[PDB]
Amino acid sequence: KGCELYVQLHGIQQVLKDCIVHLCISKPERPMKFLREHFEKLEKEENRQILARQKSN
Amino acid sequence: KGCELYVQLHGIQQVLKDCIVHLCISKPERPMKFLREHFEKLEKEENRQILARQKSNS
Repeated sequence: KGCELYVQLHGIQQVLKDCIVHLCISKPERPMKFLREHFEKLEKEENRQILARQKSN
Repeated sequence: KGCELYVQLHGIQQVLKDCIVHLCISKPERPMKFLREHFEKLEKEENRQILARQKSNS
């Protein structure tokens, strides 16, 4: 785990706990499509914070 | 607390464990885009295995 640092830098630790919880609620018939859509929302957020930092100078 | 079973039944632990490995190897700058793309490939498999069953179910 020379990747130890990347993981805390990106939250990651936390990100994957909230999937298990998201899945435990909905318990979908199709966890793989579910997680694609879940992470398609979190990719939308990821980008907002990106375009946002492309305004600070 | 019966997501213990849900997780068991869908082998969710093994799946999550592989995500964190794929990130730790590739260490992307954008890990959400990465993971959406990741589960996009895993979904396709899942839909290949679903439509395999509707064929042979009858």
